[PDB]
Amino acid sequence: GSVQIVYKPVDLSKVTSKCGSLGNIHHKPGGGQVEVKSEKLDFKDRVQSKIGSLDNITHVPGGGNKKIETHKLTFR
Amino acid sequence: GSVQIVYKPVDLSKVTSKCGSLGNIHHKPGGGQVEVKSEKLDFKDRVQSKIGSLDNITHVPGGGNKKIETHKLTFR
Amino acid sequence: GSVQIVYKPVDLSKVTSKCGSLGNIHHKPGGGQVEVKSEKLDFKDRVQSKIGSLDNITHVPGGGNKKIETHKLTFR
Amino acid sequence: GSVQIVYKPVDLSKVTSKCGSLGNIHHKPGGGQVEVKSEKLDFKDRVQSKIGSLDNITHVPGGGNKKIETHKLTFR
Amino acid sequence: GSVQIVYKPVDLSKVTSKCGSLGNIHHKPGGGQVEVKSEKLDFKDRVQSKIGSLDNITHVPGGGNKKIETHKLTFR
Amino acid sequence: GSVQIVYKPVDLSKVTSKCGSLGNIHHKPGGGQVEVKSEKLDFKDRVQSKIGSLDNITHVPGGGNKKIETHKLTFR
Repeated sequence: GSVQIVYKPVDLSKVTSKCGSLGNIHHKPGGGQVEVKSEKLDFKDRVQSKIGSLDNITHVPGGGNKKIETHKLTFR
Repeated sequence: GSVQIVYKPVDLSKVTSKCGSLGNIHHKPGGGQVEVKSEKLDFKDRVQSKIGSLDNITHVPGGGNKKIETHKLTFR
Repeated sequence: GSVQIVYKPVDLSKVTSKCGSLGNIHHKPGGGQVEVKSEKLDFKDRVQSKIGSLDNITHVPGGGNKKIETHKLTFR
Repeated sequence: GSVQIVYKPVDLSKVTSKCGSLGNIHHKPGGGQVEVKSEKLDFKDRVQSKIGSLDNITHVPGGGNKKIETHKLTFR
Repeated sequence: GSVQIVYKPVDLSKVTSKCGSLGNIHHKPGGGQVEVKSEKLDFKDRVQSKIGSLDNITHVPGGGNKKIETHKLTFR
Repeated sequence: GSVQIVYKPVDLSKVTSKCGSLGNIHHKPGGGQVEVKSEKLDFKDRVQSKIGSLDNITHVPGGGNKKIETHKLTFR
């Protein structure tokens, strides 16, 4: 029972961007209000919980190009 | 029972962008109000919960080109 | 029962960005208010909890290009 | 030319109120937004101007009974 | 030319209030935003101007009964 | 030309209030934002100007009964 596997993914990929000018980007959040109320909590596995946030984010990258990959080979 | 596998994905892909000028991007959220009320919670697996957020996001990348891949080979 | 595996992923990938000028990026959050109320908590595994945050973030990288990979080979 | 004036206003007035209980009066304004734009202004007499307000008022008097009078006698 | 004036206003007035209990009066304004823009202003007499306010008022008097009067006699 | 004036205003006025209990009065303003912009100002008489306020007031008197009067007699 011969088994011969050749896993050979080739990639030649360029992810490019050209932006002449970034500027004059304002962000002025005018306040807010949040109220939460509970009694009990029982988190048991891999929970990623947020309770009552008032976040503000200004994210201005001059690039920002993402390239995600995932290779998963399994044998049994 | 001979088994011979050739996994050979080739890629030559370019993801490009050209933006002459980014500017004059305003963002002025005028407040808000949130109220939540509960009693009990029992999260058990891989939960990704948000309860009562008042988020604001300004996301101005000069690029922003995404390229996602996923290769998954399985044998039994 | 001969088993022969060749795991050989080749990559030639460039992730590039060109931004002429970054500037004049303002961020003026105007306050806020958060209130949370609970009784008990029992976190049991890999919890990543946030309760009652008032975050502000200004994230202005001149690059910001991400490239994530993940290789996972398993044999049994 | 005899002139005889008798100005004699009599008043016996009671302004009464009885409130058994005041309570549980909530007021939760959820934000807003106002924008005004002009060039010139020339106010010349007894002006009482408001331009661009975002007021909130909670006025809970336990009494609140008003009694206004005005007497004006003139001779020439 | 005899002139005889009798200005004699009599007042017996009671302004009363009875409140059994004041309580549980909440006030939670959730933010806001105001923007005004002008060039010139020329105020000349008795002006009472407000430009761009974001007021909040909680006014809870246990009494609050007002009684205003005004007497004005003039002769020529 | 005899002139005889009798200015005799009598007042017996009581302004009363009875409040059994004041309490549990909350006030939680959740932020805000104000922006004003002008060039010139020329105020000339009795001006009472406010420009760009973000006031908050909690005014809880146990009494609060006002009684204003004004007497003005003039002769020529």
